[PDB]
Amino acid sequence: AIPGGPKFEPLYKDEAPEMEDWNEFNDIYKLIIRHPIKTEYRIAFPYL
Amino acid sequence: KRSGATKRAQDVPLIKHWYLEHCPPNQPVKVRVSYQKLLKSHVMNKLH
Amino acid sequence: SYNGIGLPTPRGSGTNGYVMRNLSHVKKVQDPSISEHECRRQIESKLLLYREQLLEEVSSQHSTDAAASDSNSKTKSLDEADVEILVQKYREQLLKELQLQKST
RNA sequence: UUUUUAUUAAAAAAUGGUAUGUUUUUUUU
Repeated sequence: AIPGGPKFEPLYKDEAPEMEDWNEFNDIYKLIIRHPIKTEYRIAFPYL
Repeated sequence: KRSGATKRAQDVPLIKHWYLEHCPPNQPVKVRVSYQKLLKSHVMNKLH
Repeated sequence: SYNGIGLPTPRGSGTNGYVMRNLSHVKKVQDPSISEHECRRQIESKLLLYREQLLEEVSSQHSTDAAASDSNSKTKSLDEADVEILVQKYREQLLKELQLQKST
């Protein structure tokens, strides 16, 4: 939700830990932190 | 335009651009929430 | 719902959401000189090839002089005597490197 | 190293609180 815009319901509630695993993919161990990924990026380039 | 089709009297919103744009700054909380809720209704109308 | 902060929807909780900023967050030389010696001997070799080019120019001058004498192709001035003067220059540069080592 | 912004709601009926069931004809010969 962009802080000036509307807020809705999730439309996708399937985020339970059914996999029960972190997949060793998004872990801090192997990621370079330079700048936080704000939601403006996730809305501007949704597929990346 | 200079040419049109004579929409109905209730099909002219006259203030839609007020909340389609951003909210003016330094407004009380209720006015900001009103802007947001009207924008939410418009977005929900446009989505379906 | 924004930068990872907030709950998905205010419905179901006793609150209205409305996250606020913390407002109290604390935002805080070279050891093996043999390389230089090898470079020095290599620049000596470059000077050697430079003087060989000069010798070739002298050979062209000799060819022109011989052609002028004939009037009154390409030839070589010195086939091997240049190697003796080259050995003389070798002696000269060896004396130079000895003097440089003595100076240090 | 300088600044922020984010604001769910909301009232009416029946359950639920003076049950309910009864109750007056014009001819005989």
